[PDB]
Amino acid sequence: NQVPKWIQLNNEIMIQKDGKFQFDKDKEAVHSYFVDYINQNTVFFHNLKEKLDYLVENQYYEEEFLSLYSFEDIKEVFKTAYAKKFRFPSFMSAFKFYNDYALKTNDKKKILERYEDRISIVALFFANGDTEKAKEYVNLMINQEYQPSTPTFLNAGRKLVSCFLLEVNDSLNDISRAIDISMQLSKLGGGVSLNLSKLRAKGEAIKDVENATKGVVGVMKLLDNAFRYADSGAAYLNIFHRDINDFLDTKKISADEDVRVKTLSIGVVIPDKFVELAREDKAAYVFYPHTIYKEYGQHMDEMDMNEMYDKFVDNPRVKKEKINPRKLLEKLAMLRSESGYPYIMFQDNVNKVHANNHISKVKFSNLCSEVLQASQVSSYTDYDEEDEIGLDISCNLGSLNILNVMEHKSIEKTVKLATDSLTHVSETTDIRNAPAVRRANKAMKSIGLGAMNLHGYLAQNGIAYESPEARDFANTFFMMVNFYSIQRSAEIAKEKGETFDQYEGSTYATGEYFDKYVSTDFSPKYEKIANLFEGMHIPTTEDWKKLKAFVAEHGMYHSYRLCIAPTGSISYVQSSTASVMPIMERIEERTYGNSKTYYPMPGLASNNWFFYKEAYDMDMFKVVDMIATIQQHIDQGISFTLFLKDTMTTRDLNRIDLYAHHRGIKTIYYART
Amino acid sequence: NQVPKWIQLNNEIMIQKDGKFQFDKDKEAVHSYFVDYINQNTVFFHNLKEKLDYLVENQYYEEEFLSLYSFEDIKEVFKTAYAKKFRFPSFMSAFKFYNDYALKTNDKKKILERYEDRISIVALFFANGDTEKAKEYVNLMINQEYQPSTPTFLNAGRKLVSCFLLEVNDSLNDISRAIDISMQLSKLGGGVSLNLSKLRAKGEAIKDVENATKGVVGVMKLLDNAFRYADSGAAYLNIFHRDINDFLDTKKISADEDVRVKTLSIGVVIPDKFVELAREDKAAYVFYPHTIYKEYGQHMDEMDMNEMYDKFVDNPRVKKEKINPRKLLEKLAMLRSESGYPYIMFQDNVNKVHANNHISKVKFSNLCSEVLQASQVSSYTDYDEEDEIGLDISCNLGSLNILNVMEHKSIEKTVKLATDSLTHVSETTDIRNAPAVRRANKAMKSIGLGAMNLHGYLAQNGIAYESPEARDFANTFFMMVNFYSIQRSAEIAKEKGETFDQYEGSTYATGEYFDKYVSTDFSPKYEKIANLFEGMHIPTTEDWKKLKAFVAEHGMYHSYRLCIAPTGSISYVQSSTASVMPIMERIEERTYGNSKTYYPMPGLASNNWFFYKEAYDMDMFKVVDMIATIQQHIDQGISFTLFLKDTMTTRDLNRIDLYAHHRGIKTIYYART
Ligand SMILES: Nc1ncnc2c1ncn2[C@H]1C[C@H](O)[C@@H](COP(=O)(O)OP(=O)(O)OP(=O)(O)O)O1
Ligand SMILES: Nc1ncnc2c1ncn2[C@H]1C[C@H](O)[C@@H](COP(=O)(O)OP(=O)(O)OP(=O)(O)O)O1
Ligand SMILES: Nc1ncnc2c1ncn2[C@H]1C[C@H](O)[C@@H](COP(=O)(O)OP(=O)(O)OP(=O)(O)O)O1
Ligand SMILES: Nc1ncnc2c1ncn2[C@H]1C[C@H](O)[C@@H](COP(=O)(O)OP(=O)(O)OP(=O)(O)O)O1
Repeated sequence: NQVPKWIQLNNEIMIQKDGKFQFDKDKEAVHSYFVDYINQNTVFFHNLKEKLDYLVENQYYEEEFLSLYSFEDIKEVFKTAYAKKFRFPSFMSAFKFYNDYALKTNDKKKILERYEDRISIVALFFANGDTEKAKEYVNLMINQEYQPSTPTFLNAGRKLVSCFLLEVNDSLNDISRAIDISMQLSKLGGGVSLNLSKLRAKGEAIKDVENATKGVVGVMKLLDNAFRYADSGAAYLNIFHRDINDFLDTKKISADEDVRVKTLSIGVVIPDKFVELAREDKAAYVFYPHTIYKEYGQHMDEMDMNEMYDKFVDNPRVKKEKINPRKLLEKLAMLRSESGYPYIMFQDNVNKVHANNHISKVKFSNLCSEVLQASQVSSYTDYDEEDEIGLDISCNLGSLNILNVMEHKSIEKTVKLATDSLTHVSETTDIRNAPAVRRANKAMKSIGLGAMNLHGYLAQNGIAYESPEARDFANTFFMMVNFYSIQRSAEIAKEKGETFDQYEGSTYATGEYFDKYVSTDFSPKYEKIANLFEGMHIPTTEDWKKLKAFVAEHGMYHSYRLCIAPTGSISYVQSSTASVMPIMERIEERTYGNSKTYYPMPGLASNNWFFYKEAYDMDMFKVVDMIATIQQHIDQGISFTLFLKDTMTTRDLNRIDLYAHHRGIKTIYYART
Repeated sequence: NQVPKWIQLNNEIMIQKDGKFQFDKDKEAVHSYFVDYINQNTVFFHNLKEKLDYLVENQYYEEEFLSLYSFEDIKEVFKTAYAKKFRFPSFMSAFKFYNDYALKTNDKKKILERYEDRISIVALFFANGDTEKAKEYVNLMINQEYQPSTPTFLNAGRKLVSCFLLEVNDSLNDISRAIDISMQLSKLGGGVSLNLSKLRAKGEAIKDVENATKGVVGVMKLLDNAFRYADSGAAYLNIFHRDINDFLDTKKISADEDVRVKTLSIGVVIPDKFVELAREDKAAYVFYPHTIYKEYGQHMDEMDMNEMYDKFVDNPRVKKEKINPRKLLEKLAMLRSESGYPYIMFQDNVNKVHANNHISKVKFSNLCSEVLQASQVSSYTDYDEEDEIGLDISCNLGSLNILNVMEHKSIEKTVKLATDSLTHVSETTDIRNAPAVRRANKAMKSIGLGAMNLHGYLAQNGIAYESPEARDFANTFFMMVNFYSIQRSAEIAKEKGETFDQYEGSTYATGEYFDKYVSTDFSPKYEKIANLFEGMHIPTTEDWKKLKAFVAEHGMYHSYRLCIAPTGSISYVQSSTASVMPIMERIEERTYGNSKTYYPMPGLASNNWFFYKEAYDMDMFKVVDMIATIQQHIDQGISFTLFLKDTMTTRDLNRIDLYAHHRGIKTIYYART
């Protein structure tokens, strides 16, 4: 029943040594725990050969790509990994890896993989034939310069994507098909979310008899019950609906029998017409999209509301409903101050930067609230009858370290290796239930790249998070990685000799995304910011001009390359801080079980004490200015989590919303307290 | 609560497959148990260096002789051991080694040493400076051609002898000193036994007042109580004592309050005078050794009974006691049929072959009943007063395989390596409580060498144990190992340039032990026996003549070289049968715990089924003839365990005793039932 030594060492960290903390007690809490637990619970082997034979015979890996190398090359990459002798600085480093991310035994009572082993296997999977590229993947990974996504780093050749975005058409067979597809993907752990802007409203005529539609809320109840059969999902709605108030009745603070959501996150996508109508404080008009489909031929989200609003107003066919949009703004701010629900997307601001607007307009995002692509709704008829194959969205993840890239300065080769690995993931992944997402991943070849450790690295350098220096740092750095990513995508579309589909209507084929970058040089205007960027060439606008000429020469390979997700589940094993969102506490405190670990921030001392600020005590306006500074280079959206408190008010949240709509911010996340 | 797989596989061995047993179910009972238990409970290491650093820092070994080699040489002998990849054929092989003989952790919940590791460490300890000799020790050990003794193989350089033989003088200070010395050695696990032939009888005058001695039985009670303070011991008595009947009252079948022995084994050493007096069926005379000491000046066992018996008879000074020795023979046979107690030694028959009879006569042996050397009783006065340092006996152990030597045919180099290792053990061992045994081990330099797997190897070749072929086999083989052992001892006394002490009065300095061997060639008289010995030169009498000339040239190093002990505790890990005693069962059956292992004999099939006979169904006369055939080459005694039954009678046991006295048999062991 006795607490072991390393847990007591972690308890000893919080002992006030002259007003500070016993940080080095972590290390023994590392070092004893390696000795007393890790090295005493590992399965013994006599060599590498019998170890690999045990891995083969005990049915733990796909043996094919493992047999794409010799045993000597496998031992070479293993010796290369073990030549690091990686010394974990954090208790949570080993305390999450060998606890969760490491592949253990079948009874899960001993250790199988080491920290080098999983990384080397993932490197052999990413390289898939080459030994030296796998060693480069190791050097990108064993120095923690890159970290792949959670199922990607988890089940590389074992027994894959957490981003899925679909639509729904207005037929019962479509409803059953979508229910089936969500149940198919729910067992695979992928993040599946949708949007319901193409369904008929409550109390409408179902094709023969008047006043027959039970409403969308029954379908939401059905999907909420359907998600109770697996381990989660989400759905959206365009704002100009009569049941949009009922869309606010979903996440009601009085949890009803008739409305009881537990899994489906909601998010209201607001075009500029609604903030236009609420800004003038004039009464607005939502409509019936089935009457719109019966009158004009298309759904309401098929057309822009700013054009066709008065065209719906004067036309007597589509039935009206008149409300106050300012009261809806008040109730939205009220629900956001209650919880932080729902999400808000400025889809016109998304299309204001969207390169593939020639295909469609983005009208929704994921649960991770980051991916913004084009889409097409399918249509499913009966079983004997033939159906349709629309367009879908699937964007893989995987982050890098700002700190390790900025210290090791292999940034272009980092872009090379990360792009090749994400290309390999997009190539290998296949879906055999809904062929629409299969066709979409086959057609778009879309990837998503992000990064972490912004506040911890820059605050570790002695730079405030609320500095314009850090904003210019993000500006120049993401200009450089934008240069390298577009350079790599154009090189890859050259080397393949082939680009993604509908590349010609995008801004890359016309060079319009580079039109911002052929002028307006984002060279560092601050001295410490430039000195951090010293040691490497900063690409100017002429480099962007040659990049534009090379893109117009061949083409670009990925319709999207970048997304930013809250990838906080891997910061501990990356021995690093979170993503570009600033930290909340200098010391995380957890009760693991029968214990209290006290994990401080990595690099926490008294010099960066006030550089490691608190998220409850920051100006959010400088944060969204930084968000816009980063969004100057990101194609897709960024999951900006709002860091708020309980004492704030709804009208200041409204001012934040007007400020973000003024900044052209794409999406927002659930708020803090 | 479920029985694991390998135990069920061992249970599957006894399943009657067409009247036989499922022998190969052992192997999976090996092989799964290696997989499911052994390789899952070993402490992980990254290399050899950190493993040795853990062994150093965790205080597991004497680091000095380990630092007498480079890390590369240690890795060379480790690679040499692991290049064997020794495949255990028996369940009891791993089931005793990694259970008991392997050094485990401090909490004893994981494995530290491997099967190669302990052997290689023992080899480095035996070599103590040389790498190649340690590899030769490995090849002698990893092929199971030699096995050292239990503490020697156990604690080689860790945190030593099981043979100790002392005497007692007739003073209270001597009694307290001997009690102290036995208590000193009892905590060290050594086998300590004594003899009480120099104490005054019961009811005698203690130096001033008549009828004051409480008797020897109180001292035996005291030693029995004293052995209750540690984890065992023994004591003897010469037969011509008045309390010798009381010596039979010790192991009384009615366990008394007043006599309650639980640890002290007894054994009556019978000279030829007693079998002379019992043979003629005439009344015999025991005496009072204190009156003998007061009259003639010496104890009774100082002089021969055959000479001085009538000189004690006609002298009126020494008080007589007249008994029937045939009734004592009857009661001795009765107690031997009850249990098997006590032991019987024909000390005149021992001195009939004893080379160092110029020193003294052997009057006692150990609990292992094998070692027969010369001795001198000490005398201890008061604490301020000065004492005496007599002579003692300490003979180390360690056996070899008849099977592996007879198959690998490195018999002379086996003698070389075994003699050098036993020399190293005798050099390193030191005692710091009783300096008499320290002086005795420093002076005699006496070793003991034995062997095992006689019945199993020869019966595995298709030879009956009750054959004269096997007797001639033992004759020729032990002639050859006698040749090689005397050759090695003479070579060693040449290389040192120095022999043991009082070598000149021994028969080796006069060549009288070779006088039996300069004639009477022990070449094999049987064809299969010779064909087993074919492939190597058999030394004739001329080789013994050159050996005699080389011994007379320099000298011999060890006063004794050979002893045979029941070393059955290591046959399982040696994957072999017992010593030269024949087997009792073809299949040992044990209930380990919550289980029933069924370990057959190694090599048990239907062809050697009737070669693997049963010890209850053999002629003991052929066995003692084989014993005499072996004793034709052994210097010391051999622990011949009597294999008897319940249905036999005491008079046949008497005929066995007369037959063994006719054969010149030195000692006998406790009998079977
Ligand atoms: N931070 C850590 N990261 C990885 N392994 C560790 C860490 N801390 C302790 N250990 C491991 C390595 C060893 O197997 C054991 C502790 O030995 P350690 O001294 O840390 O390594 P080492 O063997 O390279 O150095 P040394 O030769 O001084 O013992 O547990
Ligand atoms: N009995 C019903 N109760 C509730 N909803 C129904 C019922 N029958 C059909 N629906 C729902 C599910 C459909 O998405 C929606 C439209 O009805 P359905 O007849 O299936 O579409 P449809 O393809 O034949 O053409 P239309 O859109 O004109 O109705 O109403
Ligand atoms: N009799 C045995 N003696 C020693 N080790 C054994 C024995 N039986 C099984 N094992 C050990 C060796 C391995 O670590 C594991 C079982 O693998 P095993 O097949 O026996 O050895 P191996 O690796 O040399 O052959 P293979 O390449 O065919 O697997 O447990
Ligand atoms: N009070 C006693 N009770 C029992 N035994 C005793 C007693 N005193 C002495 N002894 C025993 C232990 C001795 O071994 C033995 C001889 O007595 P002790 O006086 O100690 O010997 P000693 O060396 O003085 O010469 P001696 O042999 O003539 O007696 O008798």
